[PDB]
Amino acid sequence: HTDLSGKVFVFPRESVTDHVNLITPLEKPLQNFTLCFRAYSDLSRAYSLFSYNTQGRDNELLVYKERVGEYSLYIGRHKVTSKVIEKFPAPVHICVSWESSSGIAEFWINGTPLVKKGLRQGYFVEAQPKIVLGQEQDSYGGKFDRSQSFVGEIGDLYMWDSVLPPENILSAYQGTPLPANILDWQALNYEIRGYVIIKPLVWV
Amino acid sequence: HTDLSGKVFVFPRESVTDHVNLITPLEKPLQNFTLCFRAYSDLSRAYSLFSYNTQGRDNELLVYKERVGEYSLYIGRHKVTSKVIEKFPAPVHICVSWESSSGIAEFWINGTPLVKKGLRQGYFVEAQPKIVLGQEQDSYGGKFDRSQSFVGEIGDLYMWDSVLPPENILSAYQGTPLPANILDWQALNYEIRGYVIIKPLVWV
Amino acid sequence: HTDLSGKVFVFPRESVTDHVNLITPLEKPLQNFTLCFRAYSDLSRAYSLFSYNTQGRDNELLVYKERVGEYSLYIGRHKVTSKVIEKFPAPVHICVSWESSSGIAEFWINGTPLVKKGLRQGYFVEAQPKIVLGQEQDSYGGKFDRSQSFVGEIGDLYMWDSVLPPENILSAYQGTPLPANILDWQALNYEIRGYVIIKPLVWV
Amino acid sequence: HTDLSGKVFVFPRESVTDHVNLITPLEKPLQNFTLCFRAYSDLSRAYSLFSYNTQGRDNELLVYKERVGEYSLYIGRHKVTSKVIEKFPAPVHICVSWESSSGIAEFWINGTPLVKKGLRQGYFVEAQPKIVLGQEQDSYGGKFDRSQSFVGEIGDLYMWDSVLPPENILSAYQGTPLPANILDWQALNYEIRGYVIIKPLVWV
Amino acid sequence: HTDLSGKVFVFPRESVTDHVNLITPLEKPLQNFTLCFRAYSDLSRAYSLFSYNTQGRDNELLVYKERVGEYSLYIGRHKVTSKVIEKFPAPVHICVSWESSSGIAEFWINGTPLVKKGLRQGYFVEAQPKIVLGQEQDSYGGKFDRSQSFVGEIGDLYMWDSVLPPENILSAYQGTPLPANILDWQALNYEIRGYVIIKPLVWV
Ligand SMILES: [Ca+2]
Ligand SMILES: [Ca+2]
Ligand SMILES: [Ca+2]
Ligand SMILES: [Ca+2]
Ligand SMILES: [Ca+2]
Ligand SMILES: [Ca+2]
Ligand SMILES: [Ca+2]
Ligand SMILES: [Ca+2]
Ligand SMILES: [Ca+2]
Ligand SMILES: [Ca+2]
Repeated sequence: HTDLSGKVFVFPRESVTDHVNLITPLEKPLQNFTLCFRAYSDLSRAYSLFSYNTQGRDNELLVYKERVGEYSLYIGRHKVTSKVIEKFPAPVHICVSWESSSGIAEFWINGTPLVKKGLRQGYFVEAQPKIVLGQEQDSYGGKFDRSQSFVGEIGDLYMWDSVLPPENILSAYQGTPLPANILDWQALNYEIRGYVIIKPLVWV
Repeated sequence: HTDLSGKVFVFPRESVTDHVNLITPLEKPLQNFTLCFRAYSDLSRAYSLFSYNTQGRDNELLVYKERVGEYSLYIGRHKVTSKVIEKFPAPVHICVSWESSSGIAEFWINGTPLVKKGLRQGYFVEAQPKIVLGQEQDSYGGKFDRSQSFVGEIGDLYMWDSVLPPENILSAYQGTPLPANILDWQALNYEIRGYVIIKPLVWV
Repeated sequence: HTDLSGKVFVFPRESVTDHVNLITPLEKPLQNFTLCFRAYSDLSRAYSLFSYNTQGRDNELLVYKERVGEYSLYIGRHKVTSKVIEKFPAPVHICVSWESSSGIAEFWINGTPLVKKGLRQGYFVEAQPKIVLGQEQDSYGGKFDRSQSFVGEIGDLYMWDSVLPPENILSAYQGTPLPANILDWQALNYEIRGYVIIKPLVWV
Repeated sequence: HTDLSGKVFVFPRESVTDHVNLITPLEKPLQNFTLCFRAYSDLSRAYSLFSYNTQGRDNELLVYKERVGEYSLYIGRHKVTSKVIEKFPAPVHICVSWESSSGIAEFWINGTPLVKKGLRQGYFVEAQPKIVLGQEQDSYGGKFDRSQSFVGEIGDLYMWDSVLPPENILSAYQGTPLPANILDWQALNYEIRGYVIIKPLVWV
Repeated sequence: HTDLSGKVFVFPRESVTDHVNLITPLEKPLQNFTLCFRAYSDLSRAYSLFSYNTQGRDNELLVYKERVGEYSLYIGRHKVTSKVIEKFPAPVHICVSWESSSGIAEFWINGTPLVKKGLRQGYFVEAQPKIVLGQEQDSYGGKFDRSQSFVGEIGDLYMWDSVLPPENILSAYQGTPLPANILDWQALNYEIRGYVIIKPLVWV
């Protein structure tokens, strides 16, 4: 695993091939989680930010930007969306969390909580996933779609198997996240497939 | 007598079912009142904020958001509307007061007074009401309407039987409201029906 | 007379009836005046702010709002209009002076001078007026029109029989005006007709 | 030879008659010049700011406002235009210099240089002009067009027979211009024709 | 061999004729480079900023403005585009760098990094070029197109054969660039063709 501190992955072009696989030893179904990352894209169409599919299950966990000012979260093929005021183009810091017990999804955009939404109360996002950055999956590992691909830069990705309270979200936003135990930018196991480059993070 | 301070009700989805009943043994008609609460919603359509119906009387006392920037208050099926410059989406603090002798209705949005309007001078809003949050009543406890439903977060809801002066409006807005006698967020009696969750107030 | 310091007239609804008659023993024709007052309305339509008619003369002195950012002044049925940048809805402090010898009308809106316009050079606005607030006269004391009626709040109304220099405009603006001889909010003689209420001025 | 220090001219209404003739014993052709003045108008339509015609030559030197954010300069009937961000309505300080040898025209708006443009390299602006304020000339001293009329206030008009450095533009803008030798607000020879008043300058 | 510190090239008119040839004795092909300059123009149409052509190859290296907020880079006839929030009209400081090994193109507008794009990885941009300012070349030295001409001012043009780190971009934006070895505004070799004047830089 690699230390990607002060670095980002830049997907420099639109394609249906370019993507990087994120590898975690996830054995037990997710009950809770929080996923934070930074992104910088000047795409005005919709795209996938983070895809997570399991054997025979599409959009098990998907974080999707519909358009400017609105973000969607998919849990077990059901989705929820929340709006926010934001500049275009501009770098963005995103956290989203979800708990199975209340069904509540929480988005934070640049430190700022959006309205809470709920979906899939009492569900478990299954284990042994295929997580990819740069493309939206429609099979376990594949069936990409050029019109949902992400082109730009992603950095500082962390994923925890708990719902973080606001002070921890805020730490991540401001550059000091707690060590994450599902995905950690500072000890990341990834595969680059296609044309993606690691360049220093110069937009924060 | 449940102390909900630091907490909100979240209506996580749209429906004609989810709602909470606020219970108060109000037996004597209202001549004067002030009602304050916070809300957080990214609905663009019209929605009911606070629905107070009595036996055989619709919209006995209703706070309604028409659209961004525009609030309505119904007293005894009569309605007055006032505008304010507003950001969307954004959390809001709302007080409204009414007094029978003058008929004057006073809106205070995030500490700013809207233009006074007047209605129902000399009228007394009936007692023994059925107060619902999340849905808009068209009967005495029911006849809900999906497109007037409220999905978002409501907290810090206080109802007094007098018209509060500006400094007490400001105190409520600031987070130190005077104890209330009709409805008090710190000693509230309610019933949750459907899918509504109590979460901490993270957006203030 | 009555001291209205710290109070405002609330015209709480649209009507063809509610209005207030300002009384001044004005016996000499006016060659110079300035008129200052504060107003708070969320009306989008055109409205009359201050209507001054004499025997056989309509619109002898009319201060009229065409639309947001557009104020008009009528002198002996003649009219000029001047534009300002302004927010809607917002409280506004207005002064306007008019000089017979030059014909020049000055508007000051929240302390800012508008572009000077000119009308009726050498005219004298006739005495013994009927002055009304809340409605636009078409006769000597009446002939109101619902669609030019004022809904909202007026206060801190003063009228001088001279043209005030800028510094006396700013004083009025910041809350310490020169005692007026034609109309003074702190020594006012008025009749309320219809639904109009007096309330503390909570928005300045 | 009137000191108009602290005064402006105010064209209080739209007409085809009102104007001021500016008088100068300009008996040799211009190779370079700088023209500065302040203006306050709420006209949305196009309008002449400064009209300089010679015998048999229309639009010899004309400073024309096309619309908000767009100023034009005519030199010997050739036109050039530069844009700027500006508020409306609002007072503006304007300065335009032209240089025969290069053809370079520079606009400064409220101290801000616009993009330089070029016209009529090698040309000399003919002497013995008629210069009018308030109308646009199509003939030597006349043929005005009401839809090009200036309604508003002008003052602090100075004209030099050299191109001023930015230092001296900044100084003019700040209220201390260099003594001018074609046209000088503090030693101005003019004829008022029609309805134009002189009033103190209250908006800078 | 001229030192243009505090000076600028102004293209005052639209045409298909006026341009400046920059001469650089570039013998090797380029793998890395950085090109910075300031430009001030109020064209709303597309225009070429910097045109670099070689024997038989169109758009070997072209910086092109598509419309307000949109900048294009051509390397060997492939093209990438990146967007920024931008005021119009207003001066701008542009840097762009490109790296063969990764294909990564970096735009920096007013010291702010745009989203990275990638093109032509493994490619070497050809030497012995013909570089022109004001026009967009379509042959080696010529075939100019009036609707891509640049009319405005360009100054402080530096070209390095390395990829500058953000520190050196900023110091170049802030008025103290590193000495440049492919093009250097302080030791520039150029030819003027047509109407293009040299004047002091006043908009910085
Ligand atoms: Ca999918
Ligand atoms: Ca798909
Ligand atoms: Ca109802
Ligand atoms: Ca209903
Ligand atoms: Ca009338
Ligand atoms: Ca009328
Ligand atoms: Ca003409
Ligand atoms: Ca004309
Ligand atoms: Ca080309
Ligand atoms: Ca071309």
